[PDB]
Amino acid sequence: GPGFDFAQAIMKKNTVVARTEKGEFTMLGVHDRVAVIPTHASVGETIYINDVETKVLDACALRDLTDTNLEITIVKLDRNQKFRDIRHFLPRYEDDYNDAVLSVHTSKFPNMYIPVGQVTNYGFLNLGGTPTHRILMYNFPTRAGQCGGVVTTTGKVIGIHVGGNGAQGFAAMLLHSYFTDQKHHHH
Ligand SMILES: *[C@@H](CC(=O)OCC)[C@H](C[C@@H]1CCNC1=O)NC(=O)[C@@H](CC(=O)[C@@H](NC(=O)c1cc(C)on1)C(C)C)Cc1ccc(F)cc1
Repeated sequence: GPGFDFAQAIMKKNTVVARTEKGEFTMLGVHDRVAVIPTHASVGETIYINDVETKVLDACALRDLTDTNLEITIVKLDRNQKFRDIRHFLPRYEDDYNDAVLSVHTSKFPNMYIPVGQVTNYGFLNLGGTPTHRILMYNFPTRAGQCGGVVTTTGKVIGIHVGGNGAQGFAAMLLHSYFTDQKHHHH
């Protein structure tokens, strides 16, 4: 069936509740003190992590070479815990997937799992009026409150939930090359 065991292990060790002025989001920690959150969360220079106020040391809203929103923001956080390194679970390329799980960790839903079915490489999405690329699509009625939710299949962390129209759900891709270790003035 769906990979519930895999999704649970990712939730246990690699998720936190993140809270900005836009609300609460599931936040996936990727490695060391680096995590991801939907760009719509509007991260500033501090963020609440599990209700603890935390300095945001770096924040990078990803865009592609067309200067189009990818809806992923990568954050570096000032906190003592290191995240388990899950980069080796990230896909190398764009792909479609079978029988994925969407996993939420918020104050309202401290852990909840939703089998979303098949996931297709959707591409372009007008996301609440912002053009966005690299989007994954599932036919599941996802809802407000699930943004940031982790999308997995066994062995792979493939996206974070960012949108939905009452019939389909949409995730922003996570690619392995987003998190590899030059000299760049990026602000
Ligand atoms: C998650 C965030 C949340 O709860 O509110 C953030 C303040 C939310 C999940 C969806 C809400 C309804 N169902 C969901 O799964 N994400 C959003 O609200 C983004 C906006 C949307 O999802 C819109 N949907 C679409 O634009 C759309 C287009 C198509 C083909 O299908 N759906 C609304 C109709 C909900 C938030 C967002 C992200 C990026 C932006 F630039 C603007 C807004």
